[PDB]
Amino acid sequence: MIQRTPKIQVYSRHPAENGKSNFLNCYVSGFHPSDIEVDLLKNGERIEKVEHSDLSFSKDWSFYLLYYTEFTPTEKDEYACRVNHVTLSQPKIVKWDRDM
Amino acid sequence: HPVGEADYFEY
Amino acid sequence: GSHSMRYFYTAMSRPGRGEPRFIAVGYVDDTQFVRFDSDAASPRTEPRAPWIEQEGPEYWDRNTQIFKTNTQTYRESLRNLRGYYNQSEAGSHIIQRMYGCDLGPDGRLLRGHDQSAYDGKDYIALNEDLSSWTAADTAAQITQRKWEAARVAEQLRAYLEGLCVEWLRRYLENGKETLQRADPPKTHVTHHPVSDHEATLRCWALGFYPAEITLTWQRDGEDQTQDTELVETRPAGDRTFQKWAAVVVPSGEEQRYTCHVQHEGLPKPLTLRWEP
Amino acid sequence: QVTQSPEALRLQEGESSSLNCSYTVSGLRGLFWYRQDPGKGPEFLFTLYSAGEEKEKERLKATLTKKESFLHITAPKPEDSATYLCAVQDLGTSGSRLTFGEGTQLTVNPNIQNPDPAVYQLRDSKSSDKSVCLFTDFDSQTNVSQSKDSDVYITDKCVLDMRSMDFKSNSAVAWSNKSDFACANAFNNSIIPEDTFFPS
Amino acid sequence: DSGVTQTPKHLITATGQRVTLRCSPRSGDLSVYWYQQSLDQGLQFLIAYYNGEERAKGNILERFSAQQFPDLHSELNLSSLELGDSALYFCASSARSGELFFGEGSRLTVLEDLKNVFPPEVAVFEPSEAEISHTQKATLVCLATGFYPDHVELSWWVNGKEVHSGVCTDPQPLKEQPALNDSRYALSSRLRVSATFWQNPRNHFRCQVQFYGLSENDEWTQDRAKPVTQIVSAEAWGRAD
Repeated sequence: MIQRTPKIQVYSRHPAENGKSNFLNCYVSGFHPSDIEVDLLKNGERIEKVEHSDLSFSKDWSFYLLYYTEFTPTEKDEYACRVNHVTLSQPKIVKWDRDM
Repeated sequence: HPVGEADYFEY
Repeated sequence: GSHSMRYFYTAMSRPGRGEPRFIAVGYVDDTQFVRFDSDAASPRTEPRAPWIEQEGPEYWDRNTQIFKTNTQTYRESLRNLRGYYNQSEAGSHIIQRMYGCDLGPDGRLLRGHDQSAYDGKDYIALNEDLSSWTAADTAAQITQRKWEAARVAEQLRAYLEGLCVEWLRRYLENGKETLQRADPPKTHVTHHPVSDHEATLRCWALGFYPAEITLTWQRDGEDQTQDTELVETRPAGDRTFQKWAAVVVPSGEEQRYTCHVQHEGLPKPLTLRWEP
Repeated sequence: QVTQSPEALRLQEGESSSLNCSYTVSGLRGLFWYRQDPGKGPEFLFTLYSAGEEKEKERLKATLTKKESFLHITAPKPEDSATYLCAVQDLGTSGSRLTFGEGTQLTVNPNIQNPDPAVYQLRDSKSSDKSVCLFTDFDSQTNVSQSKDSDVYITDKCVLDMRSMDFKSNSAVAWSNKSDFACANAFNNSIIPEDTFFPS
Repeated sequence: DSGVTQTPKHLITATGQRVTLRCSPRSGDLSVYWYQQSLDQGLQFLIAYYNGEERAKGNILERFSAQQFPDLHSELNLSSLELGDSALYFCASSARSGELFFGEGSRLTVLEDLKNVFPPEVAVFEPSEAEISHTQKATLVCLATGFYPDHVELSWWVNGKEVHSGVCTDPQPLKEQPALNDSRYALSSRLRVSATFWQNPRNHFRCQVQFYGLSENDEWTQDRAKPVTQIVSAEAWGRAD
């Protein structure tokens, strides 16, 4: 099982602005096998009613997909993406910057 | 539209 | 060259733990239009793009019927593949496969494809000439003659040269305005206050389609690679896509930089510069 | 979804002719021409795969277009007498199943080189003699009419091939019930050749 | 003689009955395609198996059923027979390139009830001395009569060895009473030989007519003997006269 490790990018669907509602996206790609598991915490490890598009795979046979929810931010708020997988010694988390 | 596989098309 | 259509297959055997599971997804360029999940008591192909819904019952049945048969067959394939590699029943294995047809700026077939992997590794794939195969190893050689003997090539070719393009052209006209919309990017560049050195200049590209785009920063028409941090292209969740390159280099004379970003959604390559 | 055009086909020995076959298909996996005789099950003649493809073969030539295929028989001999089938496969279904056309029934009338039209009567080899009357050795043109009589049986006709002697021959047969049936009048409704040898 | 092996070739049964057609694919072929052709109708796809293993389903009826066994041979079972079931069922064995190799088909005749089944009588009719004088050809005529249903094959055996040259048997049978449907049938066949051939007394001529009728164990409660599948023959030796 020549296994590859997931790549993650946290970001918003539209330019980051405090006042209005948007969607926080977690883009996992480049990994093998397909068994994944991904969450979008508010630091509080939770975020139910979190959606995602169906599983697929790129030209290099590596799977990829995206999770999302309709969130609203503010300086007080600290969104982030938690991703466990078979090739992780433990879940890797990545914090959401209003950039990147 | 998906192609259809005939007989003896296995690996 | 211009437009494309691919289908993606997974056949996954649960570690000795049950019958395998067949999935199939239909892609046009980057839009996803049909999906089929073996796992259910009444499996059926489902729409994924609005413009496929108009399609009739017999069409959905032709799909459902092939993926229903593929389901049955690929289990025997998984049993033959593992047998080649002397893998035990338990036993987590996967065969994936993607075929399709490529249209140019005109609307004809540029080339077709039918590659396979087993457990994430190139196995057998159709050579450009649509007549010959490429085996990975002595095992994929066993599969090659299985397939020559059944003339698979000659029939993938008939599908690629015929039906495939046929339908591509069909969907194209049907989901035009989204498939042939070609949306340009809302670009800019920003910087955060408390950084390493000077402005954290960020070249942005947003809400564009399709995914084809190119950034690169310059020193009056340049190509850096080493001085710019680049990121891979992601979806916006609403059909659109995103991407950014940036510069935060230790030297900053502020107002004197370009980011040539060109995309088929532009009447010309963009030069960009920000003002406070 | 596959139709064949001349349903019935009636050719004189030697007279070329092409049997049609139309098809509607999602994508064409294959088109097949089969030959079926009465009783037996369809034999394989050709497969055609791509628009423009032709295959040999003996007297039969097979042809594929976008809309249909043609089986051109050249110089039909009588032994080309069979019904001919047309089948397609389709890239849009899995498996190797055929959808067959209705079929083109071909009958080659044999040429008869030297007609000697006659009507003979035959002794039943069993003690009980039942005669049976035999119109024979007539030419292509004379066909045998049925009787509206309830008690006179008149067969259709067919060609004895004496491969051994290059000699073909037509014939029909007619029997019934004794008195009022003496044979010189069995084939009485049929247009019989003016020159017919009627032995006494 | 393609490779497929069908049995039984002939079946005759009563309505509401059950029968089962066998079939064995060409050695090396793994599939089995069942077909039905209704006398003067087209070939309609029924069902199909691959290795196990039901692979496709044409227009088989709620009422019919079939399987393909471990080896590879198939069995199609036809329960609750109707009159309009009577027909030809053609089994086929696909592969690998992959043409379909068909079998010799098996002809099903389903009847209201068996009482109207009769074996053929057969008689040979010697060549007319007139024909001999006038053509020096000798035409034997075989007459197969009073039989039901339309299930025969007539064959000429000369000196123990069947022949095909100089013989012409009628393309179809003839109703002995056109006014009935269950009307019995008659069938005729010509063997023609050289006058001198027929003029040789050591020459033996037998007209063979094989009847396909009632099956081994079946209920016969009619006066007369039971119309089982059987051969009926008429014979004659050459007259040197």
